[PDB]
Amino acid sequence: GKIQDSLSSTASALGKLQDVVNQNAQALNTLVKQLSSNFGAISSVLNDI
Amino acid sequence: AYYVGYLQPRTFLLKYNENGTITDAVDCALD
Amino acid sequence: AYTNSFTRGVYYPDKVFRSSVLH
Amino acid sequence: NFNFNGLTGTGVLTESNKKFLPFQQFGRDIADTTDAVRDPQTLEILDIT
Amino acid sequence: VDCTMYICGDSTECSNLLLQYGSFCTQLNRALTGIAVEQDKNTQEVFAQ
Ligand SMILES: *[C@@H]1O[C@H](CO)[C@@H](O)[C@H](O)[C@H]1NC(C)=O
Ligand SMILES: *[C@@H]1O[C@H](CO)[C@@H](O)[C@H](O)[C@H]1NC(C)=O
Ligand SMILES: *[C@@H]1O[C@H](CO)[C@@H](O)[C@H](O)[C@H]1NC(C)=O
Repeated sequence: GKIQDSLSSTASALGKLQDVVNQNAQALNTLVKQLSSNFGAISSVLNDI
Repeated sequence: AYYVGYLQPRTFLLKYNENGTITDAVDCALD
Repeated sequence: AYTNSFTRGVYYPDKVFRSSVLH
Repeated sequence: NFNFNGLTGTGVLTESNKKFLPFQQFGRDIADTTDAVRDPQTLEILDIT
Repeated sequence: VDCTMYICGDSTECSNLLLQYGSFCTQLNRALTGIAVEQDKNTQEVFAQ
């Protein structure tokens, strides 16, 4: 019952999994955000060029 | 009884909402 | 005379639409 | 294969559930691509997928 | 490791050409701060048991 209580209120205990999920979803976002950078070009979008 | 102020270069964070209107922002160099 | 510039010094900086994102 | 004011690209187009502000043209994503345009001779707004 | 002053060193126009490369060293801090808490997490988990 104590386990059931501690899980039924607090979500901090899931940090081991949660940090992994965050680490991945953050990596995807930074990768995708790199498409917005010019890299020494006239434009960060290819199709304009 | 009018007011007046001056704009200056600032990095700002803009929160577009569901409708696409700004609702709140943060002046990045304030504190 | 002086008053406090609270938060209404803000505007859309460009003509580019965005929704539900902090940019 | 669409073209709007010089913006090329491919994909499919549909009606917009998104309400639109009467001074913009372009919906841009996080991923720096165009999801929403307006016809430059018709005030209907299209979604780009 | 600091990002900017390693690349340029307290100089303006060199740093302006850095930010057009997007967000390289932003994740490099979060990589290195990520391992920074890690040995702190290691030292915590190796003695104070
Ligand atoms: C934004 O759209 C929602 C539709 O769910 C609407 O209820 C709300 O009033 C809209 N906001 C404004 C400022 O009109
Ligand atoms: C404005 O704030 C500045 C510094 O905080 C000060 O110079 C000025 O006198 C303030 N306003 C008033 C009414 O004094
Ligand atoms: C341009 O196209 C619009 C369609 O929205 C029409 O109303 C207008 O008369 C046209 N102008 C011309 C053909 O000069």
